[PDB]
Amino acid sequence: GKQPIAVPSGVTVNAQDGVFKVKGPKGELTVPYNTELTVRQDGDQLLVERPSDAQKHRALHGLTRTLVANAVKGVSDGYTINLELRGVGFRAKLTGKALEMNIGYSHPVIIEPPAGVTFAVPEPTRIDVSGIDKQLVGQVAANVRKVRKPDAYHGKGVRFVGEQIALKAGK
Amino acid sequence: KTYIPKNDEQNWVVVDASGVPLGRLATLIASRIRGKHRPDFTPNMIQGDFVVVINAAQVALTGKKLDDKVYTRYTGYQGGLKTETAREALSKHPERVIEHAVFGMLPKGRQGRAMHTRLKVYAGETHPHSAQKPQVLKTQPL
Amino acid sequence: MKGILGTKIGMTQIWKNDRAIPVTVVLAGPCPIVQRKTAQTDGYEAVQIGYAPKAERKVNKPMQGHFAKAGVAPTRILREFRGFAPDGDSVNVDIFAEGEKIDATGTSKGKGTQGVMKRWNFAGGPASHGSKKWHRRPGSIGQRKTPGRVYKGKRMAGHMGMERVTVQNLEVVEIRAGENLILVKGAIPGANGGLVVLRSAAKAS
Amino acid sequence: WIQRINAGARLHGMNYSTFINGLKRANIDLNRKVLADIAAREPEAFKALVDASRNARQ
RNA sequence: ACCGCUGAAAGCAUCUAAGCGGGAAGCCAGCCCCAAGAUGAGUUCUCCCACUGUUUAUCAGGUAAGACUCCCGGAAGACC
RNA sequence: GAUGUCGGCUCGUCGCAUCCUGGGGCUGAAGAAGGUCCCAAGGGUUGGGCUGUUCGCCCAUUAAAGCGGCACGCGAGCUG
RNA sequence: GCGAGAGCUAACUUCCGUAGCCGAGAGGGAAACAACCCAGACCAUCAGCUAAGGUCCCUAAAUGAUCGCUCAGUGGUUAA
Ligand SMILES: [Mg+2]
Ligand SMILES: [Mg+2]
Ligand SMILES: [Mg+2]
Ligand SMILES: [Mg+2]
Ligand SMILES: [Mg+2]
Ligand SMILES: [Mg+2]
Ligand SMILES: [Mg+2]
Ligand SMILES: [Mg+2]
Ligand SMILES: [Mg+2]
Ligand SMILES: [Mg+2]
Ligand SMILES: [Mg+2]
Ligand SMILES: [Mg+2]
Ligand SMILES: [Mg+2]
Ligand SMILES: [Mg+2]
Ligand SMILES: [Mg+2]
Ligand SMILES: [Mg+2]
Ligand SMILES: [Mg+2]
Ligand SMILES: [Mg+2]
Ligand SMILES: [Mg+2]
Repeated sequence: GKQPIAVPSGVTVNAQDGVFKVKGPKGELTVPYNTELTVRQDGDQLLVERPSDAQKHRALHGLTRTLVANAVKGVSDGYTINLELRGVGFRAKLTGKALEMNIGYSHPVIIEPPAGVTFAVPEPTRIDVSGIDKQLVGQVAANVRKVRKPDAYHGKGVRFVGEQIALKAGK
Repeated sequence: KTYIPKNDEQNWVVVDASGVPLGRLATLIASRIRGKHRPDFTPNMIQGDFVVVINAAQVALTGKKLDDKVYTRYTGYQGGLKTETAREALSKHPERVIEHAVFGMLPKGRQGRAMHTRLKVYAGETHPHSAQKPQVLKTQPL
Repeated sequence: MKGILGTKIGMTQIWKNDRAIPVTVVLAGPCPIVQRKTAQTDGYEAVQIGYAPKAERKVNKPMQGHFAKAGVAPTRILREFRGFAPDGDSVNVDIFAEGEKIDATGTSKGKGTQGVMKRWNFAGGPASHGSKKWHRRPGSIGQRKTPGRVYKGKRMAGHMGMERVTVQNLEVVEIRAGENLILVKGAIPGANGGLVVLRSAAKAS
Repeated sequence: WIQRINAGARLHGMNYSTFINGLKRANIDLNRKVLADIAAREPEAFKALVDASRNARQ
């Protein structure tokens, strides 16, 4: 189970209604939150309690908390995912903002970053997906990776840096 | 002997269907239409009131129904029996859901058919019958 | 959008570069504006124009009033084209360039009440294998006690033709402009001295 | 007769069953044909019979 | 079908139990044709007008705009 | 005091326990080509030789040459 | 329906036994429905209470009251 909420000193999670909204320094947000359980600040910290305790109540508990959590750690720290391209010469860049994936496909695949998120390159065989949301960035890197899931033979594809991949091996 | 009346009046109302289960508003309106709330009630006369429904767009249907609720319109033609989700028909043409409901709840003979006409079906909060001065009916069980 | 009206004049053989293209000649003598319908006026987005001219005498009163509402002189024929606009009055120059694919609509040549063959391409019957009085007849209409009916729309003898037919992606070989003559690749349905409407293609490719 | 009475009752706040029951309770032994008649041709009378039935009910 | 994002119950893990993305020759829409007898009968432009007849005759008559009738024909069609 | 039967021919249209085509999981799946299972019924499913034959065997092709229901569909439709 | 036999603890199956029902039984109920649940129609009535069975609208009668369950449209057809 879970309760403790650690807010920094430049937050403002205006806990009105059920639409418990935030406006952190790393760009403000708007976050859709459960009404029938209620949550607010109690000084320097903050808390999300729950009414009844059958079982279905016990979900939107740890759910909603970890969600507002995601908001906090997002408007403060921000978010980021490291991606790497492995395989016979795979490469990506930047069309202003669009992701220039060149992944051993007869005709190139380029992607367009929705709002809130932004793209990033270091050495071209790596992509850094960063933005204010933590859902959305997940919901984007998901796609980028899903341009070519690392195959089960050489492990050639797109992956989360450290990520181990197991390798069947063939003939 | 018993008192057979004479159909003056022609009385009008506004059912706001915003946020009400279908079946319920369905019988409320079906009843106001049939006439049954008229103590001078009469079975071969269509005494009933005129019903103006607003916001048939914003009716309440209890989940998951609008992703389960089929509507089957057979066409004479093989491969006719076409379908439609409740949300489909709702975004398409919502007054044809409300119409469809109220119409199962009214007699299927010469009368009932004719009664259908006493239904005026809309969406949002707008009707062109401001000339008929409809009395804003409510939502209760009385 | 793109559209105009004219007559089916004839099928003929002509050459571009080296090949026998077969071309049907349409005419699209100037069409005049007559009615310009917009949403706030008539709900939907269109324009009514007109083809073959007509002398004031053989003309109705109402139709006269109409044609006079925008000083036009009567056309024996009216028609609408959805989502147009122009400015002035409407010929084929400014409307087609040579080579542009186009959708050409006419009425067919109709054939009267027609056989199961001619109409719908039925099989037939063994013209000599004992086959009493069954040479041209479509055989069976159904099954049996189930369903016990005959299907809706079951093809069978019927008036064939005089349908409204559209043929798709046709190519403007040639524009004899200001002779309002149009050359078009291939077929176009419905008889010579025909009434046809050349509209832009429906599609893209 | 029945549906007309049901109507009547409901026209104020009563059920048919409750009206008719409080009109069994105060022993007001009226035929229901008559009750229809009262109900649809005679307003304030139906009113009173109502107030009665309800009184005797509680 | 399936693939995933955020993610609690079950401090971990989880595509799911709240929500969200992707996903077929299939469904709906898009394409061609019919279509207001859609009796819920729609919309638009234009035209003729406000005629006459003791209701001893509370509805007819003569007409306008327009149309048929009839002749002559047709790449329309058995007749229509 | 009559519900005419096999097979062909004509005509069709439904079921999905899917032959092809489309999508996916597994693979003893390197690739190519496959096995097998989940979703999927829009369209498609060749021409002959022998036999009344359905069926089945063979010729030659094919993306495929699917299985069944419609009184073992269909004689006031023909064969016979 | 309960008893057993032949059957395959198949049949709107058949051959006994046993109760009721239809046959020779209308009336209400079970949507519809000889057999089932209520019930045995001497005529008349624009009169009242009940049975089985019901009481959101079609369709008479509580969208009743309080303690609960299931969220699967289960209800509204089966099993290891
Ligand atoms: Mg002809
Ligand atoms: Mg032949
Ligand atoms: Mg039938
Ligand atoms: Mg999509
Ligand atoms: Mg016979
Ligand atoms: Mg299947
Ligand atoms: Mg098929
Ligand atoms: Mg058989
Ligand atoms: Mg047969
Ligand atoms: Mg027969
Ligand atoms: Mg023989
Ligand atoms: Mg026997
Ligand atoms: Mg006997
Ligand atoms: Mg009986
Ligand atoms: Mg009975
Ligand atoms: Mg009955
Ligand atoms: Mg029986
Ligand atoms: Mg009882
Ligand atoms: Mg009732």
